[PDB]
Amino acid sequence: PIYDINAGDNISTSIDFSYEYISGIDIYINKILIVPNLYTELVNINTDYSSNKYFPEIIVLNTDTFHDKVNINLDSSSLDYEWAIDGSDFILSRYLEENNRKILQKIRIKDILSNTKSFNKMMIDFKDIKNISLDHIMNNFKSFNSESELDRDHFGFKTIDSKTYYYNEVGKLVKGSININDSLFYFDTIESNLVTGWKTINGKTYYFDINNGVAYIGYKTIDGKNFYFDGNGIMQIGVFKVPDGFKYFAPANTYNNNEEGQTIVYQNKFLTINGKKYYFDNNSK
Amino acid sequence: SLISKDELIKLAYSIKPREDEYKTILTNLDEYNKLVTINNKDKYLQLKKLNDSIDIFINKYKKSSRNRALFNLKKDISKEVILIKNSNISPVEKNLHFVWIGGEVSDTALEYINQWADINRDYNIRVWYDGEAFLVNTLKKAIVEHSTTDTLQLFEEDIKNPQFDNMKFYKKRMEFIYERQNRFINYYKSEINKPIKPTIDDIIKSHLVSEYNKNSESLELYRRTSFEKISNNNGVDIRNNNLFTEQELLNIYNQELLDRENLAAASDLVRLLALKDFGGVYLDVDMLPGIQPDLFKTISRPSSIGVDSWEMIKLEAIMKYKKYIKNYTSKNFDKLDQQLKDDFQITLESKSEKSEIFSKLGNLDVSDLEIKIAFALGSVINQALISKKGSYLTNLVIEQVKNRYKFLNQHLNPAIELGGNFSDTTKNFHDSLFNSATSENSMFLTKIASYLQVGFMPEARATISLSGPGAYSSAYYDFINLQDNTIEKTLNASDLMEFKFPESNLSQFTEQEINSLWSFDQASAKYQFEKYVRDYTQESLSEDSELDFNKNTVLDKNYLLNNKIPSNNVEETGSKNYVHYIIQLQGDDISYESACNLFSKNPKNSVIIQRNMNESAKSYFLSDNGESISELNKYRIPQRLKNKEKIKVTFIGHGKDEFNTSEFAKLSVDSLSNEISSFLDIMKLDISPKNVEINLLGCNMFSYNVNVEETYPGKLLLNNIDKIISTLPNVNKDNITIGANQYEVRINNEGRKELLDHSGQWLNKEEAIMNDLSSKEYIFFDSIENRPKAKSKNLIELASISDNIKTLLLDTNIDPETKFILNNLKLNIESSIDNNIYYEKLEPVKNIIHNSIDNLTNEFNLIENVSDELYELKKINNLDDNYLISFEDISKNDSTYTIRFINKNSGESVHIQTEKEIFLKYGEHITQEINTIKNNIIIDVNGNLIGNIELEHAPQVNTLNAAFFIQSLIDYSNNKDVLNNLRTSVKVQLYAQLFSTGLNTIYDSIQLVNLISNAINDAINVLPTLTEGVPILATILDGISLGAAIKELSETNDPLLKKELEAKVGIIAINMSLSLASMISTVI
Ligand SMILES: [Zn+2]
Repeated sequence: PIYDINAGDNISTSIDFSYEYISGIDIYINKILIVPNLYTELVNINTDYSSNKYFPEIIVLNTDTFHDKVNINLDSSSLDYEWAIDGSDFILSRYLEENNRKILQKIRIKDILSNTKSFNKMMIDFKDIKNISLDHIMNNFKSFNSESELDRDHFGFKTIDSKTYYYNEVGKLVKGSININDSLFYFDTIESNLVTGWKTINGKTYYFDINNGVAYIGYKTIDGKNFYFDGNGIMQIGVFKVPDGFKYFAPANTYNNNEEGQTIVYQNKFLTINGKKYYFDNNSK
Repeated sequence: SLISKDELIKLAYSIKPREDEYKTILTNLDEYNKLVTINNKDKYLQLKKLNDSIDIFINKYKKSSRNRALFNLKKDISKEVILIKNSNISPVEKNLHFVWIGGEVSDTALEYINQWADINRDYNIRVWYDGEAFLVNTLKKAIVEHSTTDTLQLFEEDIKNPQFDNMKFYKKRMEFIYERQNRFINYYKSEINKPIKPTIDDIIKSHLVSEYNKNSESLELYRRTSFEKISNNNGVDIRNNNLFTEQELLNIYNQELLDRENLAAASDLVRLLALKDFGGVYLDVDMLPGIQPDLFKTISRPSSIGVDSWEMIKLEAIMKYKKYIKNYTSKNFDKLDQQLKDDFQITLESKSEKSEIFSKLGNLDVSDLEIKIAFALGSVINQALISKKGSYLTNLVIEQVKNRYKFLNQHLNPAIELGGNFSDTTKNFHDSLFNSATSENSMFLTKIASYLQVGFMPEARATISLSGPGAYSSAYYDFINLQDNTIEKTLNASDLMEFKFPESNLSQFTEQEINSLWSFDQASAKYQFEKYVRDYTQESLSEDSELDFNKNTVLDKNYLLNNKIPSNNVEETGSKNYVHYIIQLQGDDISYESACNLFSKNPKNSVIIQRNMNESAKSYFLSDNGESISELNKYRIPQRLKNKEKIKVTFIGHGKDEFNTSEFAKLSVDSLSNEISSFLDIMKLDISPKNVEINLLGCNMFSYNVNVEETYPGKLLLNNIDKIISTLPNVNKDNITIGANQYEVRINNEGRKELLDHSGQWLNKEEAIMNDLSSKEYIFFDSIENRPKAKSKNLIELASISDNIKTLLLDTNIDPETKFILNNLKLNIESSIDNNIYYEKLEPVKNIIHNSIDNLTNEFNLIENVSDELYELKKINNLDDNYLISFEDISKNDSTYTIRFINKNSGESVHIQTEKEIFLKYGEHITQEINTIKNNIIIDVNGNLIGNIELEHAPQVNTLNAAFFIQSLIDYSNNKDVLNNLRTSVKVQLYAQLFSTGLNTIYDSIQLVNLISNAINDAINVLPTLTEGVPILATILDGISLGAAIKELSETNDPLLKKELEAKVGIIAINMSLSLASMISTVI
């Protein structure tokens, strides 16, 4: 909350957060850390999802204040929520399915179970029900289990049972292509598991090695077809130099239904590529 | 003391005029600040009045700007109370109280009492007794005996069925007891109302001889001998000494003594009133004086014995070698090694005087506001109490007792008045009770619901909340937080540590005390009912009287694979990161079936070992394709499980039928420890886990949560922790847990739970399943306090059990007896949840974000500590608010520290000496922080910093912590920051070390004044950004930021600034100006 020390009888008792002001940069954020002060009486959390694409876990910290009850005001339906405990923290989780997108949002109230005062002080307001205590939630809502190896703290590659994950120096999974040890890996954008094979990103094609997960660069052989990938691993089309001469890496279906970017047999014909001419002898060099 | 009036006037500033309540607060604060009296009660009442006024104002103007200051004032008032308490301490009166009501005092109690009398001869011993109630306990025993016999007779056909749920027995017995209690109450009401009043003993004697066929002459003889005994042993009569001056307390005492025969609650009231009227020290009849601190200082405690057993052993050795007390056992002492025994005897026999072994009390200093109470398991207990005559806290405790008893009676009496039987009274009481539940007394109401059953049915615990430690904790909260009549609020342990009875004077771990400590749980209930039935039919019964412990049925792989695995409906949720050994120990049919089912619950991670076939034991596990049962050598596992992080091992057997069983599968503790060692030395070849969780499964294996070190799992953990940690290097002591279960539970195809019973077939006993599930405890070794502790319960499982119970109560096919049983079980589970939250048993998560936030709070503690100390120091040496403390100039002289204060007006420096080390410890700390901000700064130019940029996560985190810590100090606006100034001392030190060579080398007062003015007027920013303040543009050359300097140089029109930037940095602009072009053209 914004603290204007001598503002007069207008000190704000509210913290208003929205999942829509971090749109765009929500892939660069670890966790959202709400910190009330003495005056905070209401915590407005506008849920939503038509704007964002990944929603970070919210943590609501418990401070001393002279208010008897602190409201957490959620604007969503109470029908989708489940609760769990972890040590002294109380976890609420919301799950929805819209447009083949799974929406999973987590709110952790920190150390609310430490004693009777903290336990009784927090109240929750859903859209169709108001003033729901934590004890009432424990008694009337469904419950889930909050523990998994993907929630631990690591700092390098992890191999959880079929699939590899990578954790930053702060212990968060990595999503999207990124460079580690001078190599371009690509971790899937939802499951965060290491991706292998052919990958077309925004109309440019890459190949990620099945052995290590590193993207190929240079002149490579794939299942008896020879491809060429530039300095960044983007597959190239054109006339390029390889250890055996100059060869044609041709567009789709130029000769005998050749795939896009494979070498082809080009005998005794001129070639024109965006204004440059070449000529290929009998041996397609 | 508190801050004075005008400093508050400055702190609590707001634009609006002073409201009336703010005037009242100022008036009360000034009135307090001048109150010169030695009677602490008046100081305390003035604090109370001030606090009430502050609360009124804060509640009326929740949005005001002054509340910040006022709120801190409240905080300070709380601390102030302690300062009042810890002054004017004086020795307690020379009195020693004990209490024994309702029967003849036993000889063992008298020996424990004489031990106190002999070494403390300057203290007046008093044994309080009730001269008109010597036959009450006999009445209670007669009621219980007759009701027990009637109930055993009524169930005589069923009681030989091993399927008997003894809760039916107990409910029937309680109905009979309630009938008889109402009978006696009506008789007493008719008798006492006569013109001539007979005493209680005469009425009890008449009723006993009339109804239960007692011999009147025997009762008279018993009364006479009891009276003469207690009279010859310092007896003091309650009724002769005029204790109950209020009618309400006398009504409570009568309700507890006569209507319920609850001698414990009567003793609670009497102990409080005796302390209130006479003052002194109250002690239980089984507390012994503290042993001298240095007597056994030379003998080292073995690693295999916990601390409590060590104290018990010391007392046993003393009482064996000196023989002060008759029949003091030596059971624990004899198991020691011979060397320790000889050291004990040597150290003892040199000591002649009893005063060389036990410590005198002497003069105990306590204030006239405080009462001190003993501590056990980290929580208060009323075993031993210290109080002056007429203490304040004693009257607080008595008001708490009276309030809780009034809320109970208000609901109980109308329910009794209808004259119904036990069940109808129960139902009406419960409804009238739970109709009034709010957010403040939910836990209290849940706890006192079982008031009618205290002492007759298992797990009734209203006494703890009515007059037990609940009243004391509530009184302490009301005291420190200056309120009245709080229910179920608590102080933090740091504040409870203030009121601790001095431990050096009390030896709580006596032998009578451990026997008093065992509770009327489910274990004792089962094993006492068995005793009743054996003694009523003169028979022999055993659950597994006729089972074969030799059948040795070999594992049928197809029975496991085609029947057990596919029929299982119980999938465990959570982390699958463990490997589960199943070690079957005994060869009967039930052990085999339980092992097979337990394997079927998780076939992929479990291995079976049939140990009973000693030499031929092999490890059977599901093959990697999931279609076949492969086998390996004993205790060996396939490769696919060697990467797991945690081990879970389950021993299966039958436990010997005795309370606190000592043999499991016919193996004592040491035999099973050898078994564990043999298992470990082979197992360590394949896996190095981080956790070990051992189970003991079988009949008669219970989980006790009191007297842990006395039970089988406690001994097992203490004996095997060293082996387990020595063999597996990665395992911490806090990662080894031991549990015990009784029943094996499965889920059928219908969705209901069934348990494999000792007769070979699975019945569906829902009450027993729920109870055994909810009662399980995991024991681990607390390394901080160095003793076994029960781990906090799983709240999710308890909530699931409660939900299942509610659904069962909706099903109307359940008969009313089971409805009553299920309702009691629901109440007990809710009480267990509330106990897990109320006693603060839930342990924090401990990961990175939680470490960060906790370090932030730990830093915020130090600042307030230092602020209070600075207020004190500056106030004593009469240094005003114009002096800034320099944390660089603290010098140590062998007991003291000299600190240099700087005047912000003249620059003159003063030197003050103090004894507090804190000022040094903190002073260097900040000194290091400004030594990291200054370690990534590169030479400044135009009175402005041009810093360095680092993009590694090793040095970026420390710099961010240093900047957050110093920024918090420079923006900290505490109360008590006006007589001292910490926002300015730190700011001036920062400015001096950033733009100069530091305050420590600057002594010229003119330089000091100019630098102080510069620092105070200039605002500095330290937390990492790229363009200090606003957004402009980032041009980071090799590890150097140059956005601000570049934007300054492209508009400066100042030759001095251009020269500085060229000389110290190297920047060179082009100067594309038309005027200069023209000038040079004319020059050429
Ligand atoms: Zn058995």
